[PDB]
Amino acid sequence: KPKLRFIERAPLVPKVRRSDIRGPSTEATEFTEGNFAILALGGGYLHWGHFEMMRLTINRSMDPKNMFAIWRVPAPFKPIHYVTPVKAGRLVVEMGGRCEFEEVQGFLDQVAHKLPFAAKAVSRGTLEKMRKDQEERERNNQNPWTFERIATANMLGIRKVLSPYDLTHKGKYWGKFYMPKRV
Amino acid sequence: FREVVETTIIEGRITATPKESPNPPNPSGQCPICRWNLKHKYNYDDVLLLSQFIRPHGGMLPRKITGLCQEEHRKIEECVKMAHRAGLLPNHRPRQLNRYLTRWAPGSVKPIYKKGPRWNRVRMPVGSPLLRDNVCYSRTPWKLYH
Amino acid sequence: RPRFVSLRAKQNMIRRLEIEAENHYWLSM
Amino acid sequence: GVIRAIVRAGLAMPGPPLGPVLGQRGVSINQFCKEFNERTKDIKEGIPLPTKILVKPDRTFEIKIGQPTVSYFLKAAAGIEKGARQTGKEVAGLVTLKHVYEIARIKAQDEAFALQDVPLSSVVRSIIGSARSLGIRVVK
Amino acid sequence: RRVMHFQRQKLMAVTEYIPPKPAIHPSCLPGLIRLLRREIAAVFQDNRMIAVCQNVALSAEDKLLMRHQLRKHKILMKVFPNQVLKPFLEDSKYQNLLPLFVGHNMLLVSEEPKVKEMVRILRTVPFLPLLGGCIDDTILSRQGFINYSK
Amino acid sequence: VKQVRVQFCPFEKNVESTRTFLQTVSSEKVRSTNLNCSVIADVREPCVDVLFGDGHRLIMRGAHLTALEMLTAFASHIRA
Amino acid sequence: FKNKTVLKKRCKDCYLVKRRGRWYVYCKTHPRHKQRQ
Amino acid sequence: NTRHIAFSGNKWEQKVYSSHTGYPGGFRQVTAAQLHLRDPVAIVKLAIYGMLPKNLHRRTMMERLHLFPDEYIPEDILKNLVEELPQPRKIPKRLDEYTQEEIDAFPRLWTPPEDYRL
RNA sequence: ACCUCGUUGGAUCAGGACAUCCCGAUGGUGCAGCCGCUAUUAAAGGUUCGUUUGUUCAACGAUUAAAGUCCUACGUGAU
RNA sequence: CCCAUAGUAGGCCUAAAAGCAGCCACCAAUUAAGAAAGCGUUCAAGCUCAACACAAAAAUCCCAAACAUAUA
Ligand SMILES: [Mg+2]
Ligand SMILES: [Zn+2]
Ligand SMILES: [Zn+2]
Repeated sequence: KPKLRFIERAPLVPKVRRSDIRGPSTEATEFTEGNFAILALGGGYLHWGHFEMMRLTINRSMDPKNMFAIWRVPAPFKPIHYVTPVKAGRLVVEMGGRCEFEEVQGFLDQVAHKLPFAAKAVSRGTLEKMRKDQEERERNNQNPWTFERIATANMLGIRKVLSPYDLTHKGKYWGKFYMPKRV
Repeated sequence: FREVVETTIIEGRITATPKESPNPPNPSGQCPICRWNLKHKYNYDDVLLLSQFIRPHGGMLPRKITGLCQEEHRKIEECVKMAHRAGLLPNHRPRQLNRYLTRWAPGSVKPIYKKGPRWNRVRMPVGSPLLRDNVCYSRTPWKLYH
Repeated sequence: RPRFVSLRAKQNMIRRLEIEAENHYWLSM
Repeated sequence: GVIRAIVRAGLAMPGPPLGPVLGQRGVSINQFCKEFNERTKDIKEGIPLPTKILVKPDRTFEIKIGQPTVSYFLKAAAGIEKGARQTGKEVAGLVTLKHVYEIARIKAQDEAFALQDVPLSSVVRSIIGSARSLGIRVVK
Repeated sequence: RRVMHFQRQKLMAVTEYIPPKPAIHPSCLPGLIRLLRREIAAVFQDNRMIAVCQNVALSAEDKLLMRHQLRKHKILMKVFPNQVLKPFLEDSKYQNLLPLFVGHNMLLVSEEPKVKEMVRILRTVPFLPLLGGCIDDTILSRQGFINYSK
Repeated sequence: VKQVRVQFCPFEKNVESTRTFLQTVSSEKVRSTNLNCSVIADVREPCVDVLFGDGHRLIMRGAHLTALEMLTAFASHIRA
Repeated sequence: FKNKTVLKKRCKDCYLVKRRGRWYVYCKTHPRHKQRQ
Repeated sequence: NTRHIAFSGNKWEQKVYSSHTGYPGGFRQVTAAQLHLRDPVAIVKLAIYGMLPKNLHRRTMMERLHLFPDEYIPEDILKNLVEELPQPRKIPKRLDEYTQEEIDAFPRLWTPPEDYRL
């Protein structure tokens, strides 16, 4: 099935329970049986219309004998309608097959801009490159003062302004928004 | 420099061409600017420097010919535009409001009829952001917007 | 209305942070 | 301009495959079919024959012809009328290497078809590839 | 984005990333290829007489006809990159051949000179002049080629 | 244009300007519409002569010149 | 001219020029391609 | 010489002087260039007026200001003159103004290829 | 997560915005001219009278170059 | 930048659909080569790619004046 399978609008059997938007995503943060994908640069909610347009715009410019695309986010289940929570760093749609990144860059960027939250078209190589250069940034920054250091040491009494979650987010994640430039 | 002369019969003669001055302060450099130690030490008004990269009618010379860096070619081009608009090259012309440090061509900017509020003021650009890394001889940074 | 951080404000905060770092050092012994 | 046709020598006036396609430039269908039938008489009858007609700006005909087609020739050599569907597994006729060489002997001789390669390998490989693309197995 | 507390904004500004600054700008600081190699090496011994021309102003059909008239003889026409032909001259020790091959260059490698008939054919098209060649390690200009033909 | 003659000596020091000139302008791609011209290439500092039957002769010493310059001069003279 | 947020050349003769402060796509062959930023 | 003031940047085209006649539809916005063409004194006058303190002494102070578009000054004013203040901006020299000695003194930065049209 | 339901015009005089209804200037057109459609620019000026309705509106009649969308505490009721 | 010969319109059916209606192999000539990644033809024809070669707005009237380089 080298195509994005149709997803149900709502689950047949509702589930009781098991902010899912703020902070980095913990699951589906790494490629699994794919080579390209769409990465969420910020949290948000995916609607059924959003999913349907993902599937449409991916399966339109699709080569089933050379491209296979899979979801990484489940069907809309959270009641509000039904939506899916997505956190920053979460892959949305993965692709694989005998293909090159520029072959998909165009419409992947288009569909990422379509997405309600900030999103990016990321290959395995680009994901590794951005992770490595983020590590390089945090290792070579010439600023003696970092959000992590100041918040942990409660310098200037700054925890009176900050949140308890800021100690773990180290200033990179502020609410649902994610700031990759923030070292 | 080759020049084409007509009489119809036309022919091109190579004439006297100036050479780089002896003893560069920093030989073996990328650009002439690096060779002569001028990375951040020239401005729009340094006509003696700027005219050395200028066609006789005022146009810039190509980067391939000049040997300048990409960034230095951009800086020289913008500085030459500013010098021309300030009237510092009266002889390098194709054939009355005094200005200087004009970033934009005078006929292409619109009047600021509604300057915004204090937190969103529409400022008038001055100089070029390309020269932002020049040598700073002043306590306060020189402002690019007025 | 939005507010913005000036170089003077950043320098003041940095001065305070330096004092606090020295406090850390002198409290470490 | 050069006009390319794969018409069968048997039926010199099939209709639509010659009339409208040739009438745009301005042609004499009577003369064209007369010369086609002359070539049909000069060669075997009832076999598709590629043509190399060049409609000159002076409105004159220079019909150039050579060996018959390759697909129909191979099918006839293998005793096949209609080609295979899959052409990757389906097979109806088998042609031996000796027969392939024998038919190739009189193949690398035309000018328009550009089959002028001196080595026998350059032609045998091409014809073997064509047969493999078709539904014919290369014995031994 | 909702407005942060001003103290938090100051914290973010002070903790903004500062890239390392190098003191001196690094910028302002200091098998088809081998197939062509072997084929040209073999050709340099295969051919006995060689000539070059500029067969680029011709149409597709005219070039095809010229190729047909050349294949009428044993001469073979070749095109090869100057980018790779320049090393070939020094590899085969052809020093006088350096100021001969630049831009479009079409070789005319042969062993039997039909240059008389080739020049006769070229005459009816008053362009595409013959360029100097070098038969059996002996350079011949256009006048030398004409004398050899005669 | 009526007649044009191109001469150069690649046996001597080469001049790529006239070589590119004859490769580009002296092509049937141009002569198809410029049929009135008669081009001859007599090869032996270089010299490109153009004869107009009305009153004009244009002699080009394209040694120090380049392809773009000579093409522009030729076009300007054709416009007349 | 058509006002476009992003300027895209349509045929070969479509050329980008920055005139009177803003970007334009001009075209001699196809004036239908005329675009303004 | 207030007619020969120089604006930095594109202020000649961007700086707008706004005035209202008080009547409806009486709002007038004029660029610096248009205002300069109309009154060759208004730009300097308005800059000084804005810089002066916003009190009741400002117009008395403006009475002591004497603006003249060109080199001409009335004889009584000239006789009153006492000192000349240095010009705040040093006027950059043009190539036409530079002496050949200075041009020679400044080094040549690069070797232009001989085979170039320029 | 049952039902229900919670000051306004007009007249007079208009000030303003342009996101232009008409008048002006342009680009394109799946417009040969006529035209229409679309877009840029343009706020100096202009932007009707009636029948039914209290109509806020709406419909209709007859026109008009056009009968613009709004803001002005119905804009305006110590008029 | 430059332009792209040709086995053959590669075959199945498809009126013919050949590169553009679809699936099947996706070879082969020179040197250089997709039974073609994109326009246009009922289908052809005509064109490119690749290959050689070298961002925004509004309603009384914009809203300190202004200033790019004098020692931190
Ligand atoms: Mg408007
Ligand atoms: Zn440099
Ligand atoms: Zn165009």
